[PDB]
Amino acid sequence: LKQVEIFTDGSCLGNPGPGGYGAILRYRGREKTFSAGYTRTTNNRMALMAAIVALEALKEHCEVILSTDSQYVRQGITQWIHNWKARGWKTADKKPVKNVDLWQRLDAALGQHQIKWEWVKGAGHPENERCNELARAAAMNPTLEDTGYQVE
Repeated sequence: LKQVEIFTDGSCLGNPGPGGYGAILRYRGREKTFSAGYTRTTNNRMALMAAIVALEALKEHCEVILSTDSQYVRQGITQWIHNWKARGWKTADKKPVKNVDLWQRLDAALGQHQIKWEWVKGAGHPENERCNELARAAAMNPTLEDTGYQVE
């Protein structure tokens, strides 16, 4: 029943390089912000983190409208994540899946709520733009290591 709105964005100075994520959780006008910067990561991983952090902050089952502009997240959600799960998370050749640590973590957070995904594109909402600013700000002041990132 509880309805919330989530906005997310990932940002990276390189590929790989210093990056950050920015997310906003809005409930009844009220707002909650999330951001963190990593010394060496990818925009894809940051895009996943933004959604993961905002979703895991929820303390009850909620109806969520999650807005993101990541094409990487879109494909996983609407296409890959399904096949992966039903195959112990394997690729075309029974191999491990890239960023499984985040995809599994995100997959879990999704099963916790009824998510309605809005795949935008700066639908450039002011919120997504603000998340980008939070992400970029974090990328410019990294404080953590992205241990889950497999170089290259």
